[PDB]
Amino acid sequence: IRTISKIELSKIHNRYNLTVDFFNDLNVIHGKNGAGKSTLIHVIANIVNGDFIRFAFLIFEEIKATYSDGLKIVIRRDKIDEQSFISVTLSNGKYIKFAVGEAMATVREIESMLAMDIDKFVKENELQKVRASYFPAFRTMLEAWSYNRKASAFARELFGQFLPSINYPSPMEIEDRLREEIRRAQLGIAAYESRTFSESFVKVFSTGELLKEIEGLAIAIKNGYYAEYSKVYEEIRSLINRSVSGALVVYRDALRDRQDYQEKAFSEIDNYMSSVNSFLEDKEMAYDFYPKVGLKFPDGSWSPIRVLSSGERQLLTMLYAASKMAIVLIDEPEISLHIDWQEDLLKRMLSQLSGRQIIVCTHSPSIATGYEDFMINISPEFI
Amino acid sequence: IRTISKIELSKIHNRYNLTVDFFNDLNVIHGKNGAGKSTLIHVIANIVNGDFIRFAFLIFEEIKATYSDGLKIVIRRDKIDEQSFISVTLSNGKYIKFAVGEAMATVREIESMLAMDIDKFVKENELQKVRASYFPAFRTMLEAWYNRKASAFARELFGQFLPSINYPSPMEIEDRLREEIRRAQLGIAAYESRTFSESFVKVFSALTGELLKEIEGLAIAQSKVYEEIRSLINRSVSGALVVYRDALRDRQDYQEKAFSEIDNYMSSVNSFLEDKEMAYDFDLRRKYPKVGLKFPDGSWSPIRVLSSGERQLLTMLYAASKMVLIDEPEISLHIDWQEDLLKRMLSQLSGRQIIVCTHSPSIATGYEDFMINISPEFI
Amino acid sequence: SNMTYNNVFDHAYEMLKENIRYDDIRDTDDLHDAIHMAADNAVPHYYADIFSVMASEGIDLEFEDSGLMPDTKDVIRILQARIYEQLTIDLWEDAEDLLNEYLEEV
Ligand SMILES: Nc1ncnc2c1ncn2[C@@H]1O[C@H](COP(=O)(O)OP(=O)(O)OP(=O)(O)O)[C@@H](O)[C@H]1O
Ligand SMILES: Nc1ncnc2c1ncn2[C@@H]1O[C@H](COP(=O)(O)OP(=O)(O)OP(=O)(O)O)[C@@H](O)[C@H]1O
Repeated sequence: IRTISKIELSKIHNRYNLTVDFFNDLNVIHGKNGAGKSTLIHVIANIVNGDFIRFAFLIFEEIKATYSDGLKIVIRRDKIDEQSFISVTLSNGKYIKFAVGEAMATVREIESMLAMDIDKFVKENELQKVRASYFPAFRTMLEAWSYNRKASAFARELFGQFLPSINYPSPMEIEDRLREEIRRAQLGIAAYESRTFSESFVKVFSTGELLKEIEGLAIAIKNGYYAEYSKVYEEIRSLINRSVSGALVVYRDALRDRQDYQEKAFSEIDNYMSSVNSFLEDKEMAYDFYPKVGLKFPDGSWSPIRVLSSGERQLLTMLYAASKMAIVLIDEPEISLHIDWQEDLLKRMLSQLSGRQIIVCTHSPSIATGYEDFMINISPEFI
Repeated sequence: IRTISKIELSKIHNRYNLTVDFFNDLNVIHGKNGAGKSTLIHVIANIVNGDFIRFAFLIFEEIKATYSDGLKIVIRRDKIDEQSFISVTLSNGKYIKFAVGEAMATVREIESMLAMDIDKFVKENELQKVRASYFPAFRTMLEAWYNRKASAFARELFGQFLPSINYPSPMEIEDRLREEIRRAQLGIAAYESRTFSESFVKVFSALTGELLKEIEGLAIAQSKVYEEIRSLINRSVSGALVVYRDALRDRQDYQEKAFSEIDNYMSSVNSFLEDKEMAYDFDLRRKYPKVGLKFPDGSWSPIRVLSSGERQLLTMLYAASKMVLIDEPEISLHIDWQEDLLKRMLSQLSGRQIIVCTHSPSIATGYEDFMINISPEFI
Repeated sequence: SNMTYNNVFDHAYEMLKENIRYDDIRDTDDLHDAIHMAADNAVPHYYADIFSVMASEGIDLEFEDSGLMPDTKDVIRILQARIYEQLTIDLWEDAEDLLNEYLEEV
């Protein structure tokens, strides 16, 4: 759809300029500390998500960014009559101008009409069609503050008000979310079982291989929320252990559809568990049973999710928000990861994220391996 | 069943002595006001149902209670050191004693050691085997304000000797009936899916034209899978058809049995009422139950249009099914209703000791051998 | 196809508006009983329609009021009571603006 390509930064923080040519695919920005990596991500997130009010808290001159479809947003900051006046000029000629002190008053107020004006502007011009998700580099703090909404306020307090909105899970919130997903999946399986019984009763009213197939289907954990239906299926298996093929066709189809809906309702949780357990060595993450999500050692012991190290916590927070996803802006994915996981994390997340623009910023080049043709070295232009 | 056989009150209120022999059922006490009929009902309700602490608020000399099996309870109020002590001495059992002022302080605390002592005494002696229900003579006051504040409200203006008041008012039995109709509707609705789940297993376990004709006749709607089954029936395998017929017949029988509990009460009320039928209907749009009157013109009206007479019948026919001391059932009643009230209630309350106290002898027609005339022998 | 929580809440909203229009509730005191009258008729009662509603988003699976949950082992009645509690909680947000719209109606 629309992918940022040419982004030009003029005199950001009143000290340096920058010009970045992006691709629609993965972009591995490699630079040492001080190259303005995370200011480029804050600028891109505030431009794409439509939070132009945050641009009142940055001291710049001209921030013009061109998308892939030709559309270009130019943000200008001027000082007229000792008042900082900032204008968002589009390529259609419709430009919204607003005062920095008015924006500051608005921000303090929320903790309105100006924000409504910005919202109306971006809405009528469709400037928020494609959203951007920001994976912050300070995501270890999000565990300490336990998506929540006060975390954005705290991070703006200790980072400045230019920071975009933060919606990133913590290694304690993912546990709760997974428990909810398991319970809801059970409820959906029970709903499908009740609907299957209601349709089957009227349907069944209306060949040893069929009996064979029925025995194989009923021989096989992942059970519905209603225990009476589990007793029904166990009674079916016992009757299997203990012409008329028209009813048997409906019975076989009901059992096959029961197993298929059981596998379909657990698709996301099994995909996330497989993606996590591909990384882990001598340790496995599972949800074996009240639902309970934890870690299963190969010795058979069961331990909670507190016991994971820093790298495993980073993989849990990173692979979960990648699944629940647009443009993904990842800041520093190499925190507390050794070389073997750094050489494969980008490949695993690209398996998770397909058809979306990926912009990552790294200090170690071990993230950039396997996709080394997409590296964009960055050097600020000091003035 | 330890029914009350004989109650002997000696110098009750320091005024009179009374000795009444009771039958096993239908004790119809007839006497004019001023003879302590209520005083006797409150004594029985404070003996049979436990709660001996109410005897601390009563002035008496000696109270002896005899059950049917032979258990004797003797209660005395004796003062020695200017403080009255209640002595509850059971037959062939332990006796408990307590200070009157201590019990008054325990009751005023509620505005628990003695309460625990009384509970231990009545539990280790098993004094709460049979519970007697009390129907007060001031049920219009209960209509004015089941309810738990009503006991304290009535004890405020009738003294603390008054027993626990558990009696349903009108506009409360409407809520009880609406809740019961809704719960029975939910029971039928859950039994539909339970029948589906059970019949799935039973048809899988199972593997004449008269049976098919019976299944086609038994098809009805109360979702619409039975309509499709009837359509297929209109257009070896005997066992599954037998299972189908049994499931449909059991569904119909449960449909009748769910509403039988309220239809009995509706027939009991509509036996008395004339030119008005009390019934329930479900709305065409929202399917919510309405409970109220149904005039022969087809007009509907709330249960507030009912007269005091009909309201006494509502409060007395209800709480008789939900199961005995009835005080003054002749209040605001027609002479024919006074004649027929005991005959209607004896079918629904059979098997328990029914003590009634009436001022009008019209209540005791047809049961004149049970009419025990009370007489207070003033000291 | 399936019944979600939002369809049940819309049905409860329509029933509460109808109750306000018919019974002429003027203040919050009558609406305190009208909200229960509207809520207890919007709970599903056919098993399938209860599990499908509980499996949808917007409604949690725990009782904030432990006393509202009945003390019984029937799971489906527990879920119906949970639906009723969540319906009352969500209708208390819209009760004020429904009262204001009724006041502006006359
Ligand atoms: N609020 C600010 N005001 C003024 N100058 C700033 C401000 N924030 C950053 N800078 C300057 O811009 C430079 C770029 O730092 P920035 O915050 O963009 O991250 P970075 O050093 O590239 O690292 P990382 O991407 O890991 O956060 C800083 O070294 C500093 O000189
Ligand atoms: N708390 C009390 N203290 C002293 N005397 C009382 C007390 N309660 C009732 N009495 C006396 O008991 C006698 C009858 O009281 P009670 O109201 O029980 O009898 P009743 O006329 O048969 O009642 P009812 O017809 O309402 O059943 C009267 O002489 C009355 O003064």
